[PDB]
Amino acid sequence: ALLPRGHTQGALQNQPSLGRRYRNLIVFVYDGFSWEDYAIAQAYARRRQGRVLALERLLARYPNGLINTYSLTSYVTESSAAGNAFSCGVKTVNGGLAIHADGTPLKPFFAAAKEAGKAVGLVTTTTVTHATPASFVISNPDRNAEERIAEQYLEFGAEVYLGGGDRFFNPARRKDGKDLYAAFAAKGYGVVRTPEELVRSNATRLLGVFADGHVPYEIDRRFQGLGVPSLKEMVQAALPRLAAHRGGFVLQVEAGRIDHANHLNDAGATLWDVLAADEVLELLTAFVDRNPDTLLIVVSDHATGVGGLYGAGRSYLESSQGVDLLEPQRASFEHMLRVLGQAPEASQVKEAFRAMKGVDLEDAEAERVVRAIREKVYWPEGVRQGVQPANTMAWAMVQRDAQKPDRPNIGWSSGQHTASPVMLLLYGQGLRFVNLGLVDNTHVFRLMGEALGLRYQNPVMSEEEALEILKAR
Amino acid sequence: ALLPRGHTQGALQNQPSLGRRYRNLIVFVYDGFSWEDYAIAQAYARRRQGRVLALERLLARYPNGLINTYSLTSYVTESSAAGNAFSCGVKTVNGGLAIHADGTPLKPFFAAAKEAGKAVGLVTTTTVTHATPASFVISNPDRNAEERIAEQYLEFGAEVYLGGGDRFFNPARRKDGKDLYAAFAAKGYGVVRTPEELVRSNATRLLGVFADGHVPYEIDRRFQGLGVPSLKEMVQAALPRLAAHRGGFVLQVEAGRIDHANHLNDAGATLWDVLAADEVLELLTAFVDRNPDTLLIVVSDHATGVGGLYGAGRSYLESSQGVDLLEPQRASFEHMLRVLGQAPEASQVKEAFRAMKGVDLEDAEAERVVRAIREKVYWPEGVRQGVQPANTMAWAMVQRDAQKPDRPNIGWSSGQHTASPVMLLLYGQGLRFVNLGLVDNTHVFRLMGEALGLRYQNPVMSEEEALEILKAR
Ligand SMILES: [Mg+2]
Ligand SMILES: [Mg+2]
Ligand SMILES: [Zn+2]
Ligand SMILES: [Zn+2]
Ligand SMILES: [Zn+2]
Ligand SMILES: [Zn+2]
Repeated sequence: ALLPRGHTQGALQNQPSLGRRYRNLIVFVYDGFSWEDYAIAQAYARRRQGRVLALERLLARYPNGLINTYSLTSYVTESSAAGNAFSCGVKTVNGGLAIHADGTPLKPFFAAAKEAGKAVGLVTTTTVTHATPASFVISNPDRNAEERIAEQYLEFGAEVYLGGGDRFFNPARRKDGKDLYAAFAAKGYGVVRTPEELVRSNATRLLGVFADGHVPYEIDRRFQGLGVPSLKEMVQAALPRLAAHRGGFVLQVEAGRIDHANHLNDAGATLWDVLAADEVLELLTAFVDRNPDTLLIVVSDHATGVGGLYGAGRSYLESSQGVDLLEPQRASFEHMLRVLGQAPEASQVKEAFRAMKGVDLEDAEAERVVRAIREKVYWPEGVRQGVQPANTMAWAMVQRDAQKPDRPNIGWSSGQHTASPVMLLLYGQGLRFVNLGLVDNTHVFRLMGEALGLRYQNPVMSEEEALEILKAR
Repeated sequence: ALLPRGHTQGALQNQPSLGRRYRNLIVFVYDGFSWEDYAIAQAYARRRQGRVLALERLLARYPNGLINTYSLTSYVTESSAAGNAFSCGVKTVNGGLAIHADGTPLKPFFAAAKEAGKAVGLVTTTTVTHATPASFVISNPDRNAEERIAEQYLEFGAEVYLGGGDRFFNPARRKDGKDLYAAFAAKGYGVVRTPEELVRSNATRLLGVFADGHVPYEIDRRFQGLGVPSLKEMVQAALPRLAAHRGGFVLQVEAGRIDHANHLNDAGATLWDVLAADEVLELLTAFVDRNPDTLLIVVSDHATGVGGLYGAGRSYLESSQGVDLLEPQRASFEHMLRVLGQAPEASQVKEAFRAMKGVDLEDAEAERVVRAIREKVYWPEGVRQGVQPANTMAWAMVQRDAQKPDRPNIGWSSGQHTASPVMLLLYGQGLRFVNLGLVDNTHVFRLMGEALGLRYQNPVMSEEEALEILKAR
């Protein structure tokens, strides 16, 4: 009940300074992004697109390090506690937004920024009310109360909100039947619901909601013709609006479905959301190049999966085949499941894998998929592989040819988040002497506060205090 | 033949300088060590041992970054090409030691160091002739020809060789029946085969070989009472011998069985070899603190597995249980398989898991192990989980209680190496301004050459050339 021997030299006390001040702050969260994902996308860009990934160029030149992602009582965080660490500077229990397990509210960073006259933008491929954007602006004991969070967004009044989640705004979907779109319009927001409307809009403040739930994966947008915006298209609309504001601005961009694809154990969906993020990176760095008063932070909130390209063949000499084998993919497991519906036949499964993964399943493999979808019978199991039926789908298309991968030699530790430290990267003018090393995720809060002159403190709870509360729940 | 678009900004062209010069050099390789391994050990030290891992303290303070580990024709390397990148500064085809795929020999760095008058030590928990040490000193087209490597070690003449591999020196074990211990003794080497002999010896130069193959895992040494040295004990014998040499010294220390544990999918065995490495780290950094003419490089050669502590329980709130569930473990899967012999009964499998992993196997789980050991029937399969029967043993003790882990909630992407970039850390005097970022693993060669003023070059082979050669095999 006091600190481990050596605490004065641990990662928590590693609090490196920027040594620079800024007027604008962009925070680009790669949700669920692991170093295995990085390696696959890095290789894919070079080998299959003959290009160097923009993220590789940044990690090869600009200050970067590592964050610990553990939450207050668990060595594996989820998104609200991770976002809270960023936005509030303190460890919380998994589950609440800018709040402690006892209900103590915290003040998150973009709320502080708005109070200081910065415009605020939230842009994501998740529901716009999801944990990562929401943890930066509002407090709520239940991350999943997104119908209420949408109301909190209206009252908070950020200049730009872009993402998914029509189910939380549309009077025909909300449980209370309220037309929140109308209420945003009454406060002067331009409301947009398609890519076309988004780009055409000349409204200064924007609410854009482009899907019932999360925005589709890049792989599905790209190859299945879905009329939804890319993350890039959403940033292109937000950035000039925020930049026009006299008092400066803060923006969160979230590549929020990297996490989701990693949950499915779908390496091809992960890759395309990482590649979609890379296009955004190019946009954001070009903006910072033109705007040296602006700091860009690129950070993963935790690892998920993790989905590693693994050694294949004699002396692992065939390991790169798994990268090639991603290029034929044309849809995610999520879209496949949608296509297949609730009572697919083995023959239909087999065709879906052929058409959308480039995979020729054996009878017994397609049958496993049928059982998982129809009878909730999972293979090999459903605890370590806790996301179903997608994880059974991944195992159904496992590599069989040990001499040379016939299907991607990418495996998965789990269908859940992992405890690995993950990427933290700074892109800005004058940071050459910043040495990050391994810091705590709460240090992202300190960096944001230093950059903008918005350092303040939020209350702390000890691990033992939190465990007692959790015992009593 | 042409380089990818953006190659001038890639990680290969990130070649940061030490800006300091040294007399001695210690290279500490964590073989197969991933960021998931790191998170588990970091958590175990704090939560179960009440202390901050020395490696945590180092990453929280001294310059560290990442290395890309891919080899010349594969995005997943093995240990010989990884070592060559370090010791020779060029990419090679997996399998050869300090040699290209067409038989072109390369000059590895410790050979250059000896030519320049440095004493040389190799200390490892693998067989002393294994790829990571051997790649720093000798050339050989086949990393597996360790009987010949042992002969090459005789002419190389390193001041200290310590590790496993009696099968490669013992006249009763070598195919050619030749008594290499006698040959090393003839050259003035003290020969030691046990920890007591090692500590008692006053020989200036040392050959110490402590097991028939690899040295036992730390967990087995520690709890099964085996009479073999720890990595620390081996380093304690080597370091003062090397430090006495007037011309300075180079030393490789290898925590070489982190890799093997991750291959097994045995998280408890991985933990204890990481912790054993951590004790050595404390020893090496104290040596550097007293000898500022000495640089310490700490580096993983690639990730293996990988074995991630994953989200378990409601809101992942029970995920730290897996860390706790490691403390009752008392042996590795390798030691357990030794005990179980070739025709175990389920009841004996069930007893081994109880006594050595603290796991209560169901009847069906115990039977899967028997079938794996006796019939080479593997579950769930044997390709993604390519290390058997150990990977089946891991799956036999998978977590079953989804509300709160009853066995460690640690999962594995595979039984093989992965593509993920890994740790590179510098511990020395005067490096506060070194910003590493993501570099190629071949940069370790440039760092060693800079450190000692021994820069030279080895010939490069192109990926196209290499692929041609491999075709024609
Ligand atoms: Mg998120
Ligand atoms: Mg090794
Ligand atoms: Zn997340
Ligand atoms: Zn998640
Ligand atoms: Zn290795
Ligand atoms: Zn290995």
